[PDB]
Amino acid sequence: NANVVVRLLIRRPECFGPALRGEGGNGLLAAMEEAIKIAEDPSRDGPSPEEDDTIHMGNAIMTFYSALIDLLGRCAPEMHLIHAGKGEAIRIRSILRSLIPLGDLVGVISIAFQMPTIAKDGNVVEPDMSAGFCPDHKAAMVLFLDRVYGIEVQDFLLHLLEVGFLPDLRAAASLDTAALSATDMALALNRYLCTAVLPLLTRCAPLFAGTEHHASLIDSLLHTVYRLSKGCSLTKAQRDSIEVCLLSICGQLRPSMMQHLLRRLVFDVPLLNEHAKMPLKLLTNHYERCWKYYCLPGGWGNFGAASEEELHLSRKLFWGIFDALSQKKYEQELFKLALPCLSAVAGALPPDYMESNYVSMMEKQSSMDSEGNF
Amino acid sequence: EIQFLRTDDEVVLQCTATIHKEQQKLCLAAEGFGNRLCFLESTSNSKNVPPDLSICTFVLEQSLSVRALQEMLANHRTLLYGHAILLRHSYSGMYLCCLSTSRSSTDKLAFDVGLQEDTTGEACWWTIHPASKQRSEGEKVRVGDDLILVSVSSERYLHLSYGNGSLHVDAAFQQTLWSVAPISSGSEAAQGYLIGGDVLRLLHGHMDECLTVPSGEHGEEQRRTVHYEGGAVSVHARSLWRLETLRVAWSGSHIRWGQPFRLRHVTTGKYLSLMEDKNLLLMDKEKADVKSTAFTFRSSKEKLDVGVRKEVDGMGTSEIKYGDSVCYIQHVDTGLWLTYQSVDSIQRKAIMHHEGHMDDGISLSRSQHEESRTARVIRSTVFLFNRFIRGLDA
Repeated sequence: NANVVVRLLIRRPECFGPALRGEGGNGLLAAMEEAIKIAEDPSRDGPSPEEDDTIHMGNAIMTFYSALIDLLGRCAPEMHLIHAGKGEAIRIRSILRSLIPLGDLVGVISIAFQMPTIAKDGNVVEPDMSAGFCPDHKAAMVLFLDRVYGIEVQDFLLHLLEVGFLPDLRAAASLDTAALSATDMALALNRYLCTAVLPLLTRCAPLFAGTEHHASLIDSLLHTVYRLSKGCSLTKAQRDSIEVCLLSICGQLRPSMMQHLLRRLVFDVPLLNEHAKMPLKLLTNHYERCWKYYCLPGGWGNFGAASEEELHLSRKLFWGIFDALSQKKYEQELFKLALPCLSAVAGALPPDYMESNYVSMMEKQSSMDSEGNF
Repeated sequence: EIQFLRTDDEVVLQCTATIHKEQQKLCLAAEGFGNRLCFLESTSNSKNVPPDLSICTFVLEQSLSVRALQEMLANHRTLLYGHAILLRHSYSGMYLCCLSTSRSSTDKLAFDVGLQEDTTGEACWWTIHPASKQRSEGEKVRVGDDLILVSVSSERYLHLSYGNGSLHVDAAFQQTLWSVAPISSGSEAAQGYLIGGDVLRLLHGHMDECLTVPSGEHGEEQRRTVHYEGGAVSVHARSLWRLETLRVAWSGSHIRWGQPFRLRHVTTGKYLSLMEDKNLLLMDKEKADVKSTAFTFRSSKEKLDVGVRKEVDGMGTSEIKYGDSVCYIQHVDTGLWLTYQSVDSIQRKAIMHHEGHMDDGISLSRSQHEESRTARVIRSTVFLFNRFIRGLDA
């Protein structure tokens, strides 16, 4: 049913919309950008003699193009057939790639959202989602991109992250405030990230191995994901997805730059709240994978050795976890799941470790901050 | 009995255009060396400008069913609608294909159509489909039909692009009707006889001088005159002439006595013509018309003209034979007979005198396919390098 639909659509090219008819077209990115201005203008968006009374034409065009791209991406053949080398599957994917450029998809993903904002009175003025650009539009873009073009280049992965993904996670982390959490835009952005953007990064976990020189972007991604995980309004399934993605990326991640998130970990874990499950699991798996980096003086030749700053942080982590766990009341899963974490930290820690006499001075006050932690 | 197109036949793909409310017939053309991309060659004004069908002829290698083509890719038959066909450029020897690269001629959903060296892959293969309900899938293809060609690789139609100011050929989702004209049939071609479109040498009655232009002394205007030389000129490429008929369809047919044709110098790409002063001088394609460039072969100098015999479709009957038949060139309109002026590397000038001399007969010899290929390559490369030198000098 997919090959037939693709063939009928290509035989009738007018079904692709004026942007993608080819003759005198402007491209999907230009069409969405023009739909932005159409949505901004009242006269072009509405009749002018909510939705039932006034169909928002900008959103209508946006949704039409998003639905077309989504349908084509779903029509894309399964990857197992391409691995088997099936000629029809290869031909169909080639046709879809010719139909839709990758640059247009990257641009549409790069298109930014308009954040909801608080007002003078203290009321959150909420932009009408049905009027403008919605996260599902980019969710369809991502589905097409990962089902047709494929995401298999490390450089392309980093480029896509920086241009389009990381800003959305940063926006979600900024909206994660309790007053602005209830906004429908926050809910839709959470759905978009947890369904399209983040599982894509989960499936792209192995590619993250060669990210040594782009330390800043991966550190920002890690920190934004952790901040999103420390969110009140996230559902149970969304929390499961974010936990799985973060633990998948951390495992493949280089051991070096993740101490920038360990520094927040040593401050958040000893609280032993319900939010601390994913953090301590991350500590467990990371320390079990990188035990010989810490204990053995040389470590892995490619990885290197500790800077003794990470050694001090792990000492603080270990002792804080031990004290909090000792004074903590007995909870079944908490002490079932903390045993591997504490044990792995102890094993990683060198027995001969000189504790540094240098205390840290003037730490990140955002880290000591807890009411928003900024 | 309507004859049917069959494999191993030479055909030209022609499409009709409607620029400013007139129908002009355009044939698909390509050039082997250099530009791989195909273009269009006009055949409507054949009386004013000669058509170059040597770069428009294609051969039907194999006609296969879609499933047979799929099985072969996984690993003389009459063409049927819906079959997969292979087209090879007769001149270049490379096959038609979808280049998978676009010139960005304002059509984002389009692919350029050109020639490809290798036959592997589905880019070279094309599927022929009926134009209207008069034909049907599985039916035999008639010599006179309109065909829409769908590339197997991209499911795109062989399309004539009106969008650009210049008419182009490309693989697009819009369909353009193509009509196939049979040029020649190899199996029905009698060996040793003259066929239309043959590169050949005019050996004069002494069997040791050829009709040729002056040597390449770098004088292009000096190259224009025509005369007789003997010796190595019979082995050089400066004495090669291609016999082009005045008809587009069935151009590769046995030439009969009295049939008009045009003689083109392969090296210089210029056509033999009779000026008003009775002196032969090579003209350019732009100003080579039927009035001056038409010539015929006569069995004897006897004055009883053959009148008018209507050209017959098919390969025809073989009359003029290579190396033994004696031919006399007569200009169609003036009626003059080609002869040697005998004014005195003989360099004996050739003029046309309606009385003529007694040993005016000329024998015919075939140039090798390698020789013709090399001569055309030399002409193309000379043109390109001269353009490059002019640009560098500017």
